[PDB]
Formats: sequence, structure tokens, C-alpha cells
Amino acid sequence: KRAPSYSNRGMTLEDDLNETNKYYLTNQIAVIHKKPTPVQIVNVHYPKRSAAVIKEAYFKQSSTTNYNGIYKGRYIDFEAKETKNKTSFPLQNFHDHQIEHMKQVKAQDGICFVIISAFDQVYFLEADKLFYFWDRKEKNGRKSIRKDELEETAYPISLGYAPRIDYISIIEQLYFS
Amino acid sequence: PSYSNRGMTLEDDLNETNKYYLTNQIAVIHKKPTPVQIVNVHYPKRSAAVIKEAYFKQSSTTNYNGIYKGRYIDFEAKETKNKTSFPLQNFHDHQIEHMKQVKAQDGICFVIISAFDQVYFLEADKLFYFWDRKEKNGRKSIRKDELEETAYPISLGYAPRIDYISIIEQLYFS
DNA sequence: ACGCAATTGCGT
DNA sequence: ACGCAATTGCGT
DNA sequence: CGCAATTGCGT
DNA sequence: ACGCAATTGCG
Repeated sequence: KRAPSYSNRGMTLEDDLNETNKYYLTNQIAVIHKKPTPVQIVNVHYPKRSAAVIKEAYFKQSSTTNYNGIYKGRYIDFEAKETKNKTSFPLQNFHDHQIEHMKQVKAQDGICFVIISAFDQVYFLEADKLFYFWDRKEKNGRKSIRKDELEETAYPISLGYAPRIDYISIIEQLYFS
Repeated sequence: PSYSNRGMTLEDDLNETNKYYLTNQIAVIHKKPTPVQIVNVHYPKRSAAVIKEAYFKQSSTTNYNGIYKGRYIDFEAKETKNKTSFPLQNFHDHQIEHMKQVKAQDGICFVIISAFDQVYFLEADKLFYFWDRKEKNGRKSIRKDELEETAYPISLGYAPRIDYISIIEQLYFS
């Protein structure tokens, strides 16, 4: 975990949203965790007593959205994606299943959405809109959302110290009067 | 090899009950996968990139969850064979803390154990209790019969095997 | 898997 | 007709 | 992250 | 000294 580097604009990294979650944790505001990345652990070894060191394992494509949890007894689910492209946000770094799921997750009523970090700016795009840009892609046409319609389609978030990323104050400002 | 015991694992049995649930739009539940910290990933051009060394960590979050009917659902699934009693040695402190936070936030928070050839849907407060007594250097287990009213026997069926959705359907919101 | 170099192709 | 925004893809 | 072994409580 | 209960050890 000794990573001397290297800057993004910005994850950043688990530090950015992650710290926000811990904070939300220890102030009894919400329980939101990042579902961990699903490996298929083909081969493990057990050297020198404990502990184990998987010698061969492969990456699986997830099926669920990146983050989930509880706020005010409601379900929270969301993906977070960031881009350095100064012009637009690549819709292509979303993937099939994630969207299938956001769909199913909004099936029963949930707060399902997307946090986007691009244009030196963290944005909160509701899942609705995202679904528009998705089948805009899906019929045919633009595989990205240009800024002037990301800013036009999404709510900007305020990035401070402390909650670093304060998405709950939007989910509050919007789904809870 | 996916099941190296005498009694069925409860791994598949539950995460199949979940598939049914999903496919029929009854509700959305998914097991959080096991956390591992990757260390090295060799990446051939053809072969999919092989993670060649990696280590387990141990997540706090109680390892099932999702949505049902607009309300955040959560639980755990331990499973014990011994007909003796059921050992709290399975659940850890962090898990308990977590699902403490959860019910501290209007969460619905089962505990599912398939002990004694039966599937026990165990409400949270009751588990807390056992863990509490236990924390007072008391009974480090739940004896075979004391859960038997502390907990509900889930309705083990065929379409959805260890149907618990309707237990939670019954308590809340009716 | 991802950044990020390569490459496409829209736009005017 | 050519630039520079959108995409593809190849490389640790 | 388990089932085979260990030991201790307690008729 | 067993059922039954708790606790090392590495497959």
C-alpha cells in the first residue's frame, strides 16, 4: 500500500468518497459501503502457518453498482465514475450489468444514481437522466455526455473538507423535502 | 469441491433463492463478495490478466444485503451442523457493530442460520441479546432449543428455497 | 483493469 | 480539409 | 478462510 | 471419564 503517487482529477482515491462514507458513518448519518471487487479465487497457498496467499485468481465483471447502503431507512445505490477528458464524460466506462441493475434497483423504489467526477467538478446525475443518455447510446449515437449537457442534466455537489464529498445533502435536498 | 461438508453449505441454497427473487422482480439481494487486497497481476495479451498473488482481508459489513420494497434489507448467513447448539463463534464483533448501526437507521436486519436441519430467520435484537449475555463472559452459544422461539423457522420451499422474503413481508409493513 | 497514446470522423 | 473533440485499443 | 484435533466444563 | 462445549492448527 506504499503508493507515492499519482494524481487523478479525481477519485481520489478510495480517499475521496470513502472517507466521505466513514464520516457519514461515525456521525450516524448513513451506512454506505463500497461493495468489494469480485475475484474468482482459483488457487490458494498457506505458507508458514498463517496466512494464505492466492497464487492464481482472475477478475470477474461485477453485476451490482459500485456503492450501496442505508440512509433514513431507504436504500442507496450508486456508481461513481471519473474522467480526465476535458470535453465530455465517456459513457463507455459504464458497462452492461451495472445499468441493468440500477434499473432493477429503481424497480422497487430506491435512491439509485451516479456520482461523476469530471471537469474539475463532482456532479450528481440522477439515474433517470443517465438512462436517457444510455439509450441515446443504445439506439445509436453519442457514446459520451458532453459537459454542456452534463451540467445541464446533473446536480453539482460541494466538495469540502469533512465530508470531502457531500452527496447526502443532495439526496436530502431532493428525496426528503 | 464447492461444498466440502455433509450438509449442503447454504451458500448456493441462499444465493439461488436470491436469483429467483431477482428474475421475478420480487426484490434485489446480492451477497457482497469476499474482500481481497490484490498484490500482483500478470497480464498476458491473450490470457485474461491473472492476479498471481493476493491476500484476504476481512470486511466488517455483514455480508448480504439489498432492496425490498423501498426498504434496505440486510442479513448474515452462517450455518452450523452440530446438533449440540449453535456457536456465536461464527459472527464477529465488527459484523454485530455494523448491523447495530443498521437497525440504528430503520434498516431491516435478519440473521439467517440453517442449524438443526431447519432454517432459522433470527431477528436482530435477539441476536444482540445472545451476543450480550455472551459478552458478559456468559453462554458463548445459543443452545439448540433456546433459539427455537427466539427465531422463526423460514419456510424452506422449492421455487425459492429458504423463502425469507415473506417473513420480512409479514412483519413489515402489515 | 484501467489510463492514455492512437486513431477516427464530425463539424464548419 | 483539417482541427480537435470522440472513440478505440494496446500496454504495463 | 474449514473440518480434524485439543482440551476443558461439567451429568 | 463421556456428551457437549469451548479453543490451536494449519488443508
